[PDB]
Amino acid sequence: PRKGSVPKRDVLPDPIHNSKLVTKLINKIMLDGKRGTAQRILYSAFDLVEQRSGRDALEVFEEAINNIMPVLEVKARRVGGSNYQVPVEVRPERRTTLGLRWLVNYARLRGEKTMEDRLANEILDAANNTGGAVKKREDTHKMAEANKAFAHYRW
Amino acid sequence: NIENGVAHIRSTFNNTIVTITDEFGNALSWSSAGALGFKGSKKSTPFAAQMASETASKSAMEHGLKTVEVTVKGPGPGRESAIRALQSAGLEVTAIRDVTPVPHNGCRPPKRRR
RNA sequence: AACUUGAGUGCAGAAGAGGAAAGUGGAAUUCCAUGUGUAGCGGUGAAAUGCGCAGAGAUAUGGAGGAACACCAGUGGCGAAGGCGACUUUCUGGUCUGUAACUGACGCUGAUGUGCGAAAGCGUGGGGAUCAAACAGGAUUAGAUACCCUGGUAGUCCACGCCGUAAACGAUGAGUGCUAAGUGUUAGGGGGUGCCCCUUAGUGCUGCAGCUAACGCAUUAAGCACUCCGCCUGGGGAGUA
RNA sequence: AAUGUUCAAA
RNA sequence: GCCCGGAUAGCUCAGUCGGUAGAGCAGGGGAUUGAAAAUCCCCGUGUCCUUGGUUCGAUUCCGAGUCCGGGCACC
RNA sequence: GCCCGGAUAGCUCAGUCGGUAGAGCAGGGGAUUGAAAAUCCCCGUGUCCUUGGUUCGAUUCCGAGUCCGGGCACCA
Ligand SMILES: [Mg+2]
Ligand SMILES: [Mg+2]
Ligand SMILES: [Mg+2]
Ligand SMILES: [Mg+2]
Ligand SMILES: [Mg+2]
Ligand SMILES: [Mg+2]
Repeated sequence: PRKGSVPKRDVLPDPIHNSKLVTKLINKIMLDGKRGTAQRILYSAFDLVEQRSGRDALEVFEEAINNIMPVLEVKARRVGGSNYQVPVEVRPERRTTLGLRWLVNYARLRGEKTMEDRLANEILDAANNTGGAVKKREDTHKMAEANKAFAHYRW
Repeated sequence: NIENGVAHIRSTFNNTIVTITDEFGNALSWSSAGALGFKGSKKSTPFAAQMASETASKSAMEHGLKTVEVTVKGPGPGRESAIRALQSAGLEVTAIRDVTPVPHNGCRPPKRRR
């Protein structure tokens, strides 16, 4: 949109967990319009955290997003008559929305033969490090943080 | 080796050189972008200057002098980020000099690029 | 026969990178000498060929050698044109202003000849620092004999002697008179109060009248008149036999 | 500061 | 009349020292994109020159053999 | 017939003085961008030549061993 700033206006309340930031990852596991099979699986994948981890999934959950939380972006920009990359630090509204995809994309990759148990091994083993998806955020975390380049670029 | 130094830097478009010495010209520890692994035209960034003045300046280890008194050879893109970042090793810059060799129409230059 | 306005000679002053011949100096590039030092410099879109521990590039001093003279410098000046720009001396041409003392038309243009004539090229010499055809090596593309990079011979430099061409271009021959005005600038000369207006000579812009196919030229004419010489007559074939 | 060729017949 | 080199995808070369066949140019079919050329995939058939013998087995070692390149060439 | 050097990611080298394995070229997957080449991330398997012994422990010290590079080579 060359015209500026389409409004956001999205709402996300929740029944029991009392968190806006938990009804987001119900809105990404839900494929094919079936909200009627999401929280039946999601809340049966959080009540099995305390039977697998040491604690309730609430105080593990902000840690689980906190360690997976991506820092730096590399949005390529052909500067001034050249062509190579530039590091951009993400504005804080965008970064959780970039962040939550790595739970679900690797939820469909861990061959535990039960999706409400295969997916929940990345909230366990996410507050604790070296999980499944932390490898990508450390792979791209050093993408241009160590590879610092022309950092006076606009976009 | 005792507490003195004049700073000789140059910065062409390739491999901005920093070399700090005493009142004579004796070579404490030279430093470049080339000792660091910058080859693909990151030989000259201000970030290449950011690890230029550091690794020569901090590599004193015999003098650690009182001032630096920079002499700026090489008109190029790595000038002032090698003199601000020279202070980051704690050496108290207090007077700068700019010496680039200006001819008086001596020898005819090489031809124009295309 | 005479006269003086055309052109000359005298007098005062005024400028100027006009030329030719010696001499002096500074910045810079490169290559030798030695200090300190060690892992790369240099290179492009990106990279390599090339140089490097046997001691590089960056830097300190010193030496040698050649080329050109940053700042002033500017629609600035000078020459017929090409062109000429560090500084001093020796020789020497040309033009401008004012002045009226002479000479009394001595002038204009030029067919053939006679001379000057950038840059490359050639002959016999010297000189060789940077550049730099041919060529050599590395990338680029399908191939690249090219544009890019690292080197490098002629040449580029001076004296003597040829060659005699160019977009040698305001693409506008030379000379002399005449027709609105503004506006900068350079070298003078008079008038009035570091300042204000009179004219001469060049040199930039904007502009009526007029010509012009139109763009535009317009007191430095492509306007209005005269005098003499050079040249064209559709394009290719061809500035060739 | 690019690496990019061509378009059968009026 | 004499000694060697060998006939190795349709083109050019490779190992081819008896169990042990490779590349690149070409061809075809997709993709590209206004249309060709480039450019990128995916493919195949080789011939191991005629023929016999030492042959567990010869593209491979002998020679009954065709063709051509290297020296022959003498008083 | 004799003395040494050793077989160290698929390629090349490094320490490898008994507790103590590294680089770069290659490969794969992302990004780039009309498409390749560049270019930038993120990765892995090494082999410490066959084998025994001094072995708390040998890539590491001996030698039963294969291969190749440096000298052998004398007046048979
Ligand atoms: Mg708008
Ligand atoms: Mg000559
Ligand atoms: Mg060249
Ligand atoms: Mg001219
Ligand atoms: Mg004119
Ligand atoms: Mg004709």
